[PDB]
Amino acid sequence: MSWVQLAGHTGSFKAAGTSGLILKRCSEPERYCLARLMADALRGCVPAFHGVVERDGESYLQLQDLLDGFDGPCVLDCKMGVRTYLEEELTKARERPKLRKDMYKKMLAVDPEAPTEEEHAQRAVTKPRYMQWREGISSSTTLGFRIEGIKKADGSCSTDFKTTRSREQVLRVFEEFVQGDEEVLRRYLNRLQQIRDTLEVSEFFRRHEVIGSSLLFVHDHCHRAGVWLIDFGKTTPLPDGQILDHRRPWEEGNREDGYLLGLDNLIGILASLAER
Repeated sequence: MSWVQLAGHTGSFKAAGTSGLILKRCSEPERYCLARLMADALRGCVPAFHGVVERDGESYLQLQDLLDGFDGPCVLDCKMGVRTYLEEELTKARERPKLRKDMYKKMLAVDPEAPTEEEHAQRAVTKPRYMQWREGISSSTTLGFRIEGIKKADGSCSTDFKTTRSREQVLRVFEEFVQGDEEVLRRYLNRLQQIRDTLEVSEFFRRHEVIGSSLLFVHDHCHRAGVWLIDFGKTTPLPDGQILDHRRPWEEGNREDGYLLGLDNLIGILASLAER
């Protein structure tokens, strides 16, 4: 499993010809973001982006293989933000819902009372409604991030974090993730602190709604730890000059992603975790 594969993406991910690279199905928001990020304070905080290549009539982001320097990577994909869908997707869901049966059924199996009577009748919900529900049953709403997935060095993968919500549950996931590796945790924390600092000055970050992106925590048994922001497929610029502080609550209209609330909390949780 490659890190794009681990961010739970396409089935398009592929090795490039060049060692230490990784092809991700190109998406325009992401290419744009990565390009900006390469010229941003956050350049170091995101996989190197080497541009786009064509293979098989499809465009791929040539990304640093974030896993490449790691020897048996443990990977945790942490979706950042109190909100995990664009406001534009919420708007589109109201205007023109694409009803998702699969997502309904996922809600219905998890919390049969969660779908409204109408959703029950449709056997389908909109993705944003699914995502909002996902945010509320996970830590996204309250903490501004959530664990999506873990790949362990043992090859195992889990995405079973959907109802990981409380600060402790999250802490526990991270605790299990880092497997007592204090160095990794410290590195993670240092990295996050640094990422936060970078975020807080990043021109890109202040100008973009960063939704659906993840912090990809990678470490290995050699205690290499990295964190990178990845998955900028839903990171989109704010209207000219408009900025987000990325902390204040999302209130439809303000495009606030709570990214930094998430990162604040994540840091807090990791910091709490480091002190256990």
